[PDB]
Amino acid sequence: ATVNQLVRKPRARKVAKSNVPALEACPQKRGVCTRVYTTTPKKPNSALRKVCRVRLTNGFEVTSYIGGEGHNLQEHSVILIRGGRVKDLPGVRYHTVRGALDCSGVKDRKQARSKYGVKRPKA
Amino acid sequence: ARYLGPKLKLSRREGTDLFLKSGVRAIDTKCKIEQAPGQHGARKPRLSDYGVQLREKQKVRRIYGVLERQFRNYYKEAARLKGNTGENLLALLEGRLDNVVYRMGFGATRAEARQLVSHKAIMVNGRVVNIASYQVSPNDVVSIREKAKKQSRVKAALELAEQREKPTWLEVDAGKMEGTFKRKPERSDLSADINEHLIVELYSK
Amino acid sequence: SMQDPIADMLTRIRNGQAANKAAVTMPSSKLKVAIANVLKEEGFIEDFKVEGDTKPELELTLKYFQGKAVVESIQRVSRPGLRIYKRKDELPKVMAGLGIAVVSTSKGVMTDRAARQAGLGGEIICYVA
Amino acid sequence: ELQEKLIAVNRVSKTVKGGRIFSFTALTVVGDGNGRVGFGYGKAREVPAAIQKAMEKARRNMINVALNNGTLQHPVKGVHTGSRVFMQPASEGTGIIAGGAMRAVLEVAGVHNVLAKAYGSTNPINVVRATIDGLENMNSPEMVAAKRGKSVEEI
Amino acid sequence: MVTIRLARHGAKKRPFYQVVVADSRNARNGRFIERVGFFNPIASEKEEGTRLDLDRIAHWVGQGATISDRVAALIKEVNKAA
Amino acid sequence: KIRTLQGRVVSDKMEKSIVVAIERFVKHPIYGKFIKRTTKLHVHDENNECGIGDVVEIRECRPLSKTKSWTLVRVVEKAV
RNA sequence: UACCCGCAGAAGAAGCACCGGCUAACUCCGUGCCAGCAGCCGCGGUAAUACGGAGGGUGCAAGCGUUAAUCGGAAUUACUGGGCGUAAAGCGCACGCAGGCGGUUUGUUAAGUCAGAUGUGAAAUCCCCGGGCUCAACCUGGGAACUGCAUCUGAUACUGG
RNA sequence: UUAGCUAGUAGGUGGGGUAACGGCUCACCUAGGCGACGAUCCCUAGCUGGUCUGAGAGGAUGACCAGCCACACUGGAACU
Ligand SMILES: [Mg+2]
Ligand SMILES: [Mg+2]
Ligand SMILES: [Mg+2]
Ligand SMILES: [Mg+2]
Ligand SMILES: [Mg+2]
Ligand SMILES: [Mg+2]
Ligand SMILES: [Mg+2]
Ligand SMILES: [Mg+2]
Ligand SMILES: [Mg+2]
Ligand SMILES: [Mg+2]
Ligand SMILES: [Mg+2]
Ligand SMILES: [Mg+2]
Ligand SMILES: [Mg+2]
Ligand SMILES: [Mg+2]
Ligand SMILES: [Mg+2]
Ligand SMILES: [Mg+2]
Ligand SMILES: [Mg+2]
Ligand SMILES: [Mg+2]
Ligand SMILES: [Mg+2]
Ligand SMILES: [Mg+2]
Ligand SMILES: [Mg+2]
Ligand SMILES: [Mg+2]
Ligand SMILES: [Mg+2]
Repeated sequence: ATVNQLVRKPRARKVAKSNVPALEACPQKRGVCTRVYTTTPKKPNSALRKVCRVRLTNGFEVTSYIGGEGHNLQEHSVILIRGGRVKDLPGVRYHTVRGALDCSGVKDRKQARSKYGVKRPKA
Repeated sequence: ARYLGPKLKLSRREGTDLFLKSGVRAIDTKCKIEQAPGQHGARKPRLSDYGVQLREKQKVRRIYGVLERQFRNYYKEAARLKGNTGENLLALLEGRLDNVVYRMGFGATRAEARQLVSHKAIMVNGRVVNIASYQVSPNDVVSIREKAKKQSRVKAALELAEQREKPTWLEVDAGKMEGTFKRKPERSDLSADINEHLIVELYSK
Repeated sequence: SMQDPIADMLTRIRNGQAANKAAVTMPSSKLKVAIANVLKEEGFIEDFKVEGDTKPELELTLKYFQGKAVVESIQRVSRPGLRIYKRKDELPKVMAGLGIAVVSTSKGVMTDRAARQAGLGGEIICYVA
Repeated sequence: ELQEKLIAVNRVSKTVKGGRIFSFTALTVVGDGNGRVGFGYGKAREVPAAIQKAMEKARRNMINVALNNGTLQHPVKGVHTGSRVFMQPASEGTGIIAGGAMRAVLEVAGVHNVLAKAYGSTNPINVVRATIDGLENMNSPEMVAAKRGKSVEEI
Repeated sequence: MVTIRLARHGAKKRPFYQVVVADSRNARNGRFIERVGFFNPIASEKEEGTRLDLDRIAHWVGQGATISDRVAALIKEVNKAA
Repeated sequence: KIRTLQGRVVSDKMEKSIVVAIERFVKHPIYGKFIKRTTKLHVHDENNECGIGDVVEIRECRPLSKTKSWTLVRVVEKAV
């Protein structure tokens, strides 16, 4: 409180701790698929959510979501990951970029295609 | 860069005539003017405070044929300028060449006037100006160039114009197809069911 | 201990005023007497006196209007723990000029208004409205 | 000619044997656009009964503020429970730049040009309470002159 | 040595020169000692286009500053204009 | 044109030198409190006439040693 | 090359995200705690405006979304501008060096503080009024600003000696 | 969650030395010099005009333009 006190010990803003450290302030990172599996989510939800463990080009190894309905990914699949947690999946803090590198687009999508790596259908 | 779709939809959504057609017709004989477009047009919007601000800004934009980026820049300039920002916004819009071309009656619509401009049919001070957003100044003389003078669009455009209220700040010679931007319009010259302060509110938050 | 007698002065005023007291009294000092002078001259108190020679007791006659205290706020600005000085072109004004700031200059204690008009800056002793 | 503005509607709930009883609250302000402002707060099982009870309260319980050509005399601070409030007389042309709760109060009041900001809890019922009192305690170049016993230039 | 010359500002295809006194070794658009005129080769010539503080130019020459071929021309041109 | 400093003698031990401390008040850049700051200067005292505690007037001159760029002008007050 | 004239024909030139609340935009069909969505709350077990398709609509537009990143809102490190009985926060208590602060009068000093003058504070940038490219971006004239530093000369109420 | 640091060290004399003042260097002499107003040690980093943000005070930052510095495969050296 005292002026004297601040003069001895200045106000010191807290440094923000990141939510996607594996990215190291990069917009995406590349990595190899270590395990490709499903996992169940947290109260109150229930499903078999597709996730993968991925060793990134910078050594970090993280779990990443594989959004969309259907995917053709396996071990040694080279994928691109981006920031973005999965809320009912604790530990999951990244998303896989559908339709980049070895990851295919979602099949048969018509709405929100660009978020699922899907070309515009000839029509 | 231009809105090219159906036009009366825009009027219908904003709840008013936006003069996007010549005016040869009662607008209610061309569309269901008092009902929004779509399956749920009859539905009433219990409309939020943000909503009324948005729609008012859309209304003005749709009147003048301006997309968001340019219109935002228009707000920025109105703000920077001295005097009331809301009124400055309307001065800037009303000083556009496509607009002035419309007000002198050379085009049936601002869309038509804009085409006149783009297609090198309009001169300012005997000099060809072909960009729609060219800011016109007091004492400027805008004219249909000689070769564009026999276009039947222009004659019809001047006829309709003669049937609209006649703008004070423009002196138009229909014979010569030239006209003079005498002065910037005051606020009082422009329609009173435009709520600029809402647009000003939308862009300050 | 009693390390700021001016805050003490401000406060004795403020509290007796809040307590609808007719007058307040405190150990005197030239600097208090210089401030009391400004208050009176600007009509925030009736009048004042100092009594005694060896242990001078200063007395301020407070002022009331609509069964209200004339002094609405009275606050210490500069203080022993943080001296505040301003230049002529930096002189604060209270309530957009409706109140006053008491300023101490090379030419003695006066209001922000006075010091402003006389091309001076000084230590900002207090605000009063 | 009185101007009235609905600031917030809210659902509260009361618990009994049978379960929860839901009701509504309404917070409003009426003003004369020329220096008079009242706020009201009503409760009712249905929203219309609540928005209506409040106007009724807002019409009486109304106070005067010493405006100055559509703007304030001097900067002012207001406080009530969680809400610290601050207002400034802006130059002409600016209009009212302020939060929703305050804007409604200032608009109906007739304060044409002001800079405002709410600190701490923006709880609408206490924000408006704090603004009204701020404007109300706001004194006038004439009353300070009266107070100080002098009609100098400052009058 | 010290030289009086044109530092080319303006934009692509629209040259605009700032006449400057400087140590000849510094880059053309780099460190200079004093600015002393400008030269618009693209001026409409309806109004101005070439302005030189001839008093300070001469002062610097008097102290041995050299002068560009192009500034030496401007000075003869401006001396002719008035 | 006689630029000068005033300070007091904190050390007089060295042969023909002295350490002088110049103290001043300074507004704190962030928190506004006025803080004491001190500047110690190695100064030349040919003849060693300056005693510790003395108050002395000094001036800036050319380098006299790795750390001396100041010399004594005169003593002001002494032996408090 | 800029720019100007001529020829052909609407001819070669529209996509992206969103529509449960925050937040502008709603319906049907499919699915049925699955498949899936999800910035935050939170959606999904038979009427789902929240999943996926469709029709309709909203917002942007040669871009539109997602991710990354700084500041903002955050008065959420609070100098301006916060707190510590019960919410995070009074050291279990006392003595006390350094340090911070210090009652009242006179004289003195003139470091702090205040005033003025002078020099400096590169240009560009920012801002103001103009000028030039068809407009704008852009380029450019002049100004104002650089809220700072330093020297000298004063003022002496307050702080320091 | 670094409290003590320092023998060319701090100063003096004299010789040498540089374009020039100087422990720059050498001999001799004195025993100093720095440090809680943060020395020493450890981590990080080119500095500025300015840039972005913010009503402001601040916060963050130092591509592009301009000024200063430093470097030229790594460590060292001088010659012209
Ligand atoms: Mg564009
Ligand atoms: Mg809060
Ligand atoms: Mg809605
Ligand atoms: Mg979605
Ligand atoms: Mg269904
Ligand atoms: Mg972000
Ligand atoms: Mg902050
Ligand atoms: Mg708190
Ligand atoms: Mg108790
Ligand atoms: Mg506790
Ligand atoms: Mg205790
Ligand atoms: Mg004297
Ligand atoms: Mg121009
Ligand atoms: Mg310029
Ligand atoms: Mg200039
Ligand atoms: Mg500059
Ligand atoms: Mg004294
Ligand atoms: Mg020697
Ligand atoms: Mg480095
Ligand atoms: Mg380069
Ligand atoms: Mg490059
Ligand atoms: Mg550079
Ligand atoms: Mg080397």
